[PDB]
Amino acid sequence: KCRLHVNAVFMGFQRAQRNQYPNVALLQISGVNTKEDTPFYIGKRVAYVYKVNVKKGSNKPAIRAIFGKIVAPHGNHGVVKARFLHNLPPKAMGQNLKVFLYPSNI
Amino acid sequence: SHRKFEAPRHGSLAFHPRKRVHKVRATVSAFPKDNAAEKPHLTGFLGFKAGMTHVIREVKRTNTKLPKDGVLEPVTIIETPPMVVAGFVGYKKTTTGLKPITAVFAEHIADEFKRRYTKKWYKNTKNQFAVHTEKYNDVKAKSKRERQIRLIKNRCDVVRVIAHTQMALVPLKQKKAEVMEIQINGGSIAEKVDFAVSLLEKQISVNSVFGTDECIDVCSVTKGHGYNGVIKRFGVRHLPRKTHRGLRKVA
Amino acid sequence: VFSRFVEVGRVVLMKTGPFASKLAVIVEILDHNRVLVDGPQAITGVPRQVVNLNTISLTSFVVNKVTRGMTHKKLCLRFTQDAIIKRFNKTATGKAIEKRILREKMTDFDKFQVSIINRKINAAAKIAVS
Amino acid sequence: PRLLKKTEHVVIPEGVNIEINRKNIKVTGPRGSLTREFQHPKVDIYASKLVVKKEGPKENVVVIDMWYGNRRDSAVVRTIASHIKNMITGVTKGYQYKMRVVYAHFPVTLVIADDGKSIQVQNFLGEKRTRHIEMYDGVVVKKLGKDEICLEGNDVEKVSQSAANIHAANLVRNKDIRQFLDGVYVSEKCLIE
Amino acid sequence: MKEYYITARCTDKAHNPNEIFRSRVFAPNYVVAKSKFWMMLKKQHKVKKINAELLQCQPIFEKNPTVVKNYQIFLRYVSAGGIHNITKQYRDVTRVGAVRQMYNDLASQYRTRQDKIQLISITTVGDKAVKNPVLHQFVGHHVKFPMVHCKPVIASKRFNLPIKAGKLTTKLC
Amino acid sequence: STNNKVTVIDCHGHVLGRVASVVAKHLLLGQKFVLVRCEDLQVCGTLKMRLVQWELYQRKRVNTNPTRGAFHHRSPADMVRKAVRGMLPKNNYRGKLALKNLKCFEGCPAPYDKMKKSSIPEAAAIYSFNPTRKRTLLGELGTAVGWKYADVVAKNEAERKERAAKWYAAKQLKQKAVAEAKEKILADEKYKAKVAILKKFGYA
RNA sequence: AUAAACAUACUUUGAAUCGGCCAAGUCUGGUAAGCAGGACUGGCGAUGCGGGAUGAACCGAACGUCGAGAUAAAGUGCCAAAAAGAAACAUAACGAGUACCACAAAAGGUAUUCAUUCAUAUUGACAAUAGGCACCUAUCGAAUGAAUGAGUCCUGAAAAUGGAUGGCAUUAUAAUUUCUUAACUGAUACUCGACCGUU
RNA sequence: UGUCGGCUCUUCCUAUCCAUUUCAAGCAGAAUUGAAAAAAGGUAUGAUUGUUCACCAUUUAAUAGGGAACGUGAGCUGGGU
RNA sequence: AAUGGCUGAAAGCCUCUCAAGCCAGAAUUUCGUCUAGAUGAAUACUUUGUCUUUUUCUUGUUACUUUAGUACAAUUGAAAAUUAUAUACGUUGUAUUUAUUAUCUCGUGUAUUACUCUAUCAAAAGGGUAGUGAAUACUGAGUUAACAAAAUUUAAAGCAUAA
Repeated sequence: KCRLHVNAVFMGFQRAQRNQYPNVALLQISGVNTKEDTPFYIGKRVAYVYKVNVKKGSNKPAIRAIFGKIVAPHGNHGVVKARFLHNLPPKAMGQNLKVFLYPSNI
Repeated sequence: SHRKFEAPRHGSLAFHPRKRVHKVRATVSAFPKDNAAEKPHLTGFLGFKAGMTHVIREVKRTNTKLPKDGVLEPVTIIETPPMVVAGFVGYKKTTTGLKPITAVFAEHIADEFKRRYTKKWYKNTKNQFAVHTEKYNDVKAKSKRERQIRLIKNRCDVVRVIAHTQMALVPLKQKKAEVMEIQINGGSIAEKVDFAVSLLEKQISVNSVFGTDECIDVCSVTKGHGYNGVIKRFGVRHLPRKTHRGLRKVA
Repeated sequence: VFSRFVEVGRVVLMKTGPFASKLAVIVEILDHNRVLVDGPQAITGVPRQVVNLNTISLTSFVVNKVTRGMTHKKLCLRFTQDAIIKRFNKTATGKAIEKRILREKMTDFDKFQVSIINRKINAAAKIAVS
Repeated sequence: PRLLKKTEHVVIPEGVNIEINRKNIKVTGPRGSLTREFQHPKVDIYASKLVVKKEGPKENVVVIDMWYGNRRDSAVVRTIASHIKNMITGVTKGYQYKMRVVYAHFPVTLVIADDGKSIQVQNFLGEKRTRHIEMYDGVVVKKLGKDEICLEGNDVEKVSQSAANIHAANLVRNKDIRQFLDGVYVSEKCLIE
Repeated sequence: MKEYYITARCTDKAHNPNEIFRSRVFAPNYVVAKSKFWMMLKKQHKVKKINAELLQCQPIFEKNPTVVKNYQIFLRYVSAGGIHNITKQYRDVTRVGAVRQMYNDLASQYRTRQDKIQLISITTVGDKAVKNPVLHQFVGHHVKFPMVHCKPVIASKRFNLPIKAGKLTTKLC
Repeated sequence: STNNKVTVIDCHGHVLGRVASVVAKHLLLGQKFVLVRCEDLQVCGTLKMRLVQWELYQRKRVNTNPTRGAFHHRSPADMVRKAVRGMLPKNNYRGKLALKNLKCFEGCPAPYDKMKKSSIPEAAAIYSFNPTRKRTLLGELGTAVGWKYADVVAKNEAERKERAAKWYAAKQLKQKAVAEAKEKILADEKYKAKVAILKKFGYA
């Protein structure tokens, strides 16, 4: 119908050389090449929507989502920190995450 | 510490690993380098070894002190009955070596060649090349064959004839023929396919391939010996008589 | 032979910083990397400052009778006499500079008409050739 | 240190025509055409006009210019400029390399081929092996006189190598070269005209 | 790099309290400027901070940071062998700007870190007193050179994509 | 969404180790890469010293069993996969999955010769190199170390250049006519209202 | 002057322990030693955490269970979280690349960069050409010659399984030396808050 | 942690003995001497001694020097200790 | 490779190059030859023609059997080479994912297509010819939406026959 989101790549969690903090996930929004273009996205919704091959004998949804918020910039290359309701699965590394346009501030 | 005395190593590492082959026929791993300024010709044949005799040969070489009465040499006898060409295949030079393109086969195929495509012939329905033969003369198949001929002349660089022997002319109990791909070294690919098509179903004699006083290469499979020890396999030195647990081993 | 030279009086175009896409004039060459641009502050707003050659681009205009260390008064006279602003706007870069400013004021409705109109015009131009 | 600009040029006499296409100079003159490729990524070659005499007129000159660059690089401006001078000279007055033959006791026979694109050296120091020595495309060997030959050609790089190729095939081995002064040498290098 | 004007006096038995020691010190900040100033007094006049009072430590700014001048820095540095006096010429628009050039040139050509160089004096020379072979080529009025092999300039990091579509070209610029 | 597209990288005039760093980083970001012409890459060093480095590389081999030792692939398409594999996580599912999305081919095979090509400005030899430095093509080094198929690619590329050359001219005429036909309807009076809109925004 | 009331002064009973080891802007014996023995201090032993790839001692910092934030040593081409710009001597080489640390010397080079001193540089210095190897003449017209010092480079540089700037790789760097920008990344240490226990 | 030497066998180093390619000599030839590339190939038979070592008699293009837990004892021998 | 040379600057001369560019030169290196060898390719017959899983028969495999479920042809993706790139311009300043005006109905013909399909010549082609459909421009007009719903991407049981 229409595209109302910008794809972001789940690069990985906030980490160090030999540590990992899955509370915060790092995202690379498409088209953001510097930390000065991040102020717009600080606070926008982010959704990790995935597909699960459920059986017809069940009632669980076949398309489930985990939502979260962009909270702060991370580095000088337009990388952001996102905190979700549940920590992202490491199986979803490098997949696409929808960066919505709400909560709007215009 | 270094070895006291230096001696050459036993055996050759150019042949390791020493794995026994599976098929009796030995596929030649190369062919003489092609020259495009000559009449196309076959570059190989296939024969069955019969035995060895010895011939007294008069020496024609000069500046040699060999006796005038004639030297004594051993000679092997390789019976080579005529082989029947039953098709031809083109090859193309790609970035992963030669890649066969097609294989245009003859209308009539002997039962010897049919036996190669089965493992229990006496139980088979023996329907090899049945569709290829009964539908050979259709307009659809004839047009398809012309496409295969035309494809080779445009996108190929190597032509080989799928020639097979005739088991009926030898004392061997084997009935299924032996199939060999013989390259056609000669002119351009346009006249190679023309030569190849002219050879379909036509028997080729050995004299057509090899001439007189011709130096050739032979590829075959050596005589089997089964499990063997270190002494026979590599020629190592046998141990002194006093040795405990045995003599014929590498210490 | 190269056409554009880093000389005294050569008109250069700023490519980064606060004065990106603004004209400038070289009036000094300190070394192979640093030049003193004095694109008239009263005309284009570029202050008399030293800039690195990696930040500017050459153009096809040179202001006549410009000597090294020219004052802002005499340099302003030579800049307007050559009509540099008039000639620059007819160049490929000049039309590209005004395009960037022009397309930057579009709204959502503005981009709607252009996308619809041009897509119809472009399709029609394809029909006109057979 | 780094030179801001190094300028060298060569003068074009009225008989030769020079056309440059991306550092690829072709020079055609009365004797023939010579082509070369100066694949140096830091030189600009362009035909122009420049006064070269203190009180003389303007003439046609091929100009080679190297801008900011170290002394390791600026040394190639004179090298490339000299090569075009030899290219200009080669097609105007071809080069010749008079080569003489020296032997002690064994006479040497030079069997020059009919066309002149090959030679043959026989019985050098009483040897049975025959030295053939081919020639580059564009170089011709001729027999000037007795125990003397000359090489004719347009390219001084092809001629000199062919002249040196013949000498390098006739070196005395495992012997005192201060006494066995044998082989084909080079007397002098000059022009055909 | 900033330049400071520092004055002080010594009030004890050895020194009369009427001699004022002035200086012009190039330091990253004003704390370092006093530190440099005190060591000059301690190693030359036996004056220590415990027996001296500072008077004025004011910054010095360039009167005309728009005029190109040729400088001549006289300095002494310490090498592995011994101590040497060197004179270097620089082209810049500010006195503090040229000093940073000298520090960066000394630390690269001579591998001499900052805590070996002492700046004796810095003056301004004419257009013909320049003796540096490279710098002597840029003092004339008729100097021009085609800046070539330019990498295309990006307006800002905003448009700096990692992967670009189409061929990449340099510029005759 | 799912990025099913493939980013075709034309490795001509690039640096072997600078392409790999950009590609290997973006392979972990769920991107499918296909590097065409992985033998046109440039490595710093003349052919003399580049063979010395290869000579040292071929020395590393398991002494007790050469068939277990390091396998030295001479093909340039395999001299880039090894370089890329060195910058990916080793011995984990993340690194194995990010390498299955990479391909070099020596020439330009049937599907990848008509896709849009992309370049890496961080890896171009015209940006990261001194022009006086001598480099070495991977294909040129491949023959020196025993890559047999350096003549098939040179011939196959040539017939691809003379196939696209005639396609380019055919489309040049088609695009010239369309551009001249668009200018006709842009100047028509019936289309004045639409052109007035475009002229305001600078499109026309 | 500063600090100190869960301060200060203790009393009684008693456990374990007296094989030690390491660092050093330290010393003695020894050719030297990851050798032997000492003065002062700090550590390991008894000690995890972040960094140096890996390491008892090195650097930061010592630990109840957590949430969020600035930080430390140190890093910002990929493995690996995080940088962009500026100038130079390096690099045609298994040269350079994170201290303790896991090696290199004397010496030589018309290799290269900078600086100092001296002489010749004009109507004419050197090289070249021609004339009467040194010397003088004309053209050629702008730098030339000599010494010394400081950096970098090359030689000096040979060992045994195949291999180690950590690896891939880089080469007007993705190396080195120094900078600029209210740049960034990051510990169980610091700040705020919540809960558990001791005083 | 089976403590010398010898036998059998493989591999590695070059600070090369020979063969291959080179430069220098107080290198006429022959025979040599000094040095560079190069470790892919070869480098022996016996009297005495447990000997490593040594010293002899030959043959050879040469009869080079070393490492691998002073390679190698669920491989041998047990001559020495 | 060592080495000997060619042209040739730096350094007007000289010089094999601690410069660009070449030649000759080893029991050397790589092709060529030999042995083992992975992913593979061609042809012959048995099939199948949107797709899968769980069972299940066989020494084993394939086709095969039953009950389902799912989609149904029609705008995606290519100049090459060089970079001191002949001249002119510098065409500035966001690569893929990610560029269609909600759906349906009535409308006239023309034109276009790296569009689909049919036939033919060819062809290891974003091929030629003819025909048909689809979308678009000329270019309209008309209905409907409110609350609900707008997910396939994979399931479960068998062995009659043939190779």
